[PDB]
Amino acid sequence: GVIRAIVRAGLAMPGPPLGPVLGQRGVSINQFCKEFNERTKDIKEGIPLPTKILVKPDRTFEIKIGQPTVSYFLKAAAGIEKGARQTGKEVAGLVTLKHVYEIARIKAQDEAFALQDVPLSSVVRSIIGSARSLGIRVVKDLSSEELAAFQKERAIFLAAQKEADLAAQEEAAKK
Amino acid sequence: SPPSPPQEEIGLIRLLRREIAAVFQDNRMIAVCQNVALSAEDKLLMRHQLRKHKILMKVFPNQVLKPFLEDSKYQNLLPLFVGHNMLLVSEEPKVKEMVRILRTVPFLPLLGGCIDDTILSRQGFINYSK
Amino acid sequence: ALKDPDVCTDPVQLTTYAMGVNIYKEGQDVPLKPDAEYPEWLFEMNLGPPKTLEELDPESREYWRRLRKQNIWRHNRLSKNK
Amino acid sequence: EALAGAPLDNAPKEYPPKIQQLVQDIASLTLLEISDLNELLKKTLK
Amino acid sequence: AAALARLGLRPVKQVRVQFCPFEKNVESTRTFLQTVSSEKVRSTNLNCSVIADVRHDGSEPCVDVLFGDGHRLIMRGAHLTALEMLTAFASHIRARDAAGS
Amino acid sequence: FREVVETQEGKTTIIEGRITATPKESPNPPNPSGQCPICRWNLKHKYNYDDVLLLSQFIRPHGGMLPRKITGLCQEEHRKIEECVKMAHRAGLLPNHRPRLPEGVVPKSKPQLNRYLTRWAPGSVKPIYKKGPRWNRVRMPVGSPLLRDNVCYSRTPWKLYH
Amino acid sequence: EDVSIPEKPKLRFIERAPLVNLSDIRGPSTEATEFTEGNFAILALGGGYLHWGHFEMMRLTINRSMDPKNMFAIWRVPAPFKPITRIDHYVTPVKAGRLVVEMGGRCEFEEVQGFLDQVAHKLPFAAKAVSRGTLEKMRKDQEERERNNQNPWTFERIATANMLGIRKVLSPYDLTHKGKYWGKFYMPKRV
RNA sequence: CCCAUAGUAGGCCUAAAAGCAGCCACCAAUUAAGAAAGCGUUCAAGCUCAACACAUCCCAAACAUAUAA
Ligand code: FES
Repeated sequence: GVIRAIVRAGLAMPGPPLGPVLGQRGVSINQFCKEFNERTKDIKEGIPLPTKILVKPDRTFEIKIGQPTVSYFLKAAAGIEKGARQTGKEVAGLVTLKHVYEIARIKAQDEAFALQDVPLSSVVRSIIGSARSLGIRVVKDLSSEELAAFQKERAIFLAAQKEADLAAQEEAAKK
Repeated sequence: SPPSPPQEEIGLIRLLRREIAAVFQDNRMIAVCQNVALSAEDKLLMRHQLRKHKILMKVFPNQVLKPFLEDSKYQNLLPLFVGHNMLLVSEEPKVKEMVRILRTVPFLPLLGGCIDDTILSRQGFINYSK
Repeated sequence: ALKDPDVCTDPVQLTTYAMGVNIYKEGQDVPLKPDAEYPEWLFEMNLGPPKTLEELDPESREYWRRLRKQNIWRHNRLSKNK
Repeated sequence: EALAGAPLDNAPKEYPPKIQQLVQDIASLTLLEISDLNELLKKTLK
Repeated sequence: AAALARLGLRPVKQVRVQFCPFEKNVESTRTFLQTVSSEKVRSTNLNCSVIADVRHDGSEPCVDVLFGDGHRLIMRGAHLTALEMLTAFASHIRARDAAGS
Repeated sequence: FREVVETQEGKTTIIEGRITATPKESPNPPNPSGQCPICRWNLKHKYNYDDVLLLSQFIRPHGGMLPRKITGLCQEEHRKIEECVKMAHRAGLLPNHRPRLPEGVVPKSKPQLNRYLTRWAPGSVKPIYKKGPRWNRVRMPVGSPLLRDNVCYSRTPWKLYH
Repeated sequence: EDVSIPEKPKLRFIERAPLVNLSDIRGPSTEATEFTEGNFAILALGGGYLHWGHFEMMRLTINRSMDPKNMFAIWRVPAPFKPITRIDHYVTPVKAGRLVVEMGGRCEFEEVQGFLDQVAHKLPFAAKAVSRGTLEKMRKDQEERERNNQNPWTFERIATANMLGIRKVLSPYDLTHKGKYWGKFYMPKRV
């Protein structure tokens, strides 16, 4: 069979979650982290990287690496550290169309697009749909001044929502 | 029984016909294959290799193609299409590149190839590759 | 559990320099070139909510893909019983 | 207005009507006339 | 494909599916090719293979199967339905499988 | 009519079909407007279980029914003929439309209970041990309800339950 | 999407007793025969009293099966008012042809029929889930049977003219019912 | 009947929720394939579907086919 689990670049761990998955297959665990960490060395440690594992019945494994998820690109592209809790009602981040295009450029080099063999226009048409899921609104001409006020209010609002979440965590501990 | 009024053509049916009117225009050579039994993972690699060779693999329903062929100049193309069918298109004639990949899959047969606006059988297609 | 490095938040830097665009440690955030260089269609991309069938041209691939998705949704609702 | 049928692999090669007609005309023309014609054709290639 | 996939091409060695696609009467043979060429049916025995050649000589479509202990079986698609070829073929290999073991 | 054959010769077996001429329909049907063969010949409601000449045309050589698509019969007549063929078989009217007996089987003689208009297979039916009261009497079906619309040449309609 | 769900989609609770007559369940219903702000409903084909026990059963089943956002349900039956002495219990009489419950919202009859039909079989009287199109076809089909009836003799003609002195063996109410209604039971096939 | 590639394991939460405890969304690549209609998972995976291409002892006897009187 084939296993495709996202793994942070260079942070592969023998323990769960990917750990027990390998144990059932019977493939060596340490070897994966060894080869993977040494293959994603250049990539920043902590980048969400979808990884596909080609597992033969003999248990021989050939690892496969792809480009990072779109979430990671969009998130940082706006400066936002965490997407919005609610979509359509609040705007997580503000990124230009350029940012969506730049992600599309480097994201069209992955294995999925080669198989999908679509043109450049479709590449962006698929990243604008993900940004909305995050809450990140795209604006033709966003301005630093607008960005500063919008992000500051969101960060404070996120802290307010975090405070509400923290209160719920206390209730969860009680129960 | 009272004859029914002719059913209106669905917009999708028109869209499929519109696509056909561009295939031959865009890509000079179109090749017909029949074996769709190949597994998805092997199929994915087959398209990926075709892209490496600037060739595109696409499947269209013969339901719409068959009327078009009777109207189009390539009437003799119609008999080839039966059951499951697929199409290989490439504006540049990468005949040798296609043939060598098909040889790797014995159970996949090339029924015929329409190249240079000419219906050529598989046997004649090989000679063209040389 | 997955850990993500904190993102520095400076409004000018974020627009000019997106951290996400750069994935390698050696590399640096990709700057934005003048707008004219960027493709025009990029500026024409749809940012609004999904268009309804009436908005979409009837003889368009997207229109019937949307129509197909809606029809599958209708089957889904009926199948909810079992 | 309709494309011709593909010849059988065993069947001898079939040539378009236009090609066959052209062959007959070349034989009738004189070599001196052919020589003048040949010169113009070479220039078009390069 | 499902039916045969349950049986599997264990005692077979090779297959032959010669047909001229231009000929009208090749529909049954091509349908037969689909089933035998099915990954589920074939995967069962990676060692076993299949020939689906293609020509344009006008010969009537023919299917020839190669086995081991069992004798070769030849079926002409022109006057055979795909189901009858498959079911008759499956019966033949089943008997050959019993003879082998 | 396509007869598949198989010939084992020279350590090889060849399977091939043979196309043979079939019985052509009689020319000039009385009612060419009819959609199916029964109405095309003004035979609707005019055939019974014992009309083997009419029913034999829609059954296979081994007594099986032919598909509706092949015959062209309408669903209503297809079910009528299907029931009539069942009763015709159970009555012994079709003694040559049975499966061929191979070498293995032995000729045997068993109780031959003459019967006709048998709606149900003899084995499935169970004896009526308790008839019940007059107002709720358990009756014995005779014939089929599908043939209830057949032409009646008597002042009394067919009794389907005895 | 055009349809709007009320702030309270699920069916409301029904009081066991009012806060504060066999003819009641006999004959055609004169009220609640037409859909009001709801395409689907449960059509009563018989006459029977409904105690609170039934109301709780219907409310529990309908509410859980229905999706609040997709569809809404409105009660058409009033609260139990009739006193039954064995007051031992209170009941609500329903005449034939009355819509006991109505279902309206973003749904289809096939989606709605499932739970509505299931609840219908529990009702003490014959009931069938109906829709605007279905119910109209039901009434339109009934009218077609009357106009195209080949029988030259009808219950109404015989009863109204008192032919054969039939009124000696008939009820006075049969003149209006015309033989379609026999006591609480209603016979749809009767023309 | 056929067969179901995949962004990605959507976001948010969830120890865990990968179509599928929930919440919010329900956008998208492909000619096509529901952020999913079931089943199934600790979560995954797996399996289908919608898509593409194709209470002594029964109780008259009987009877279907001769122009209703
Ligand atoms: S359609 Fe006339 S008898 Fe079958």
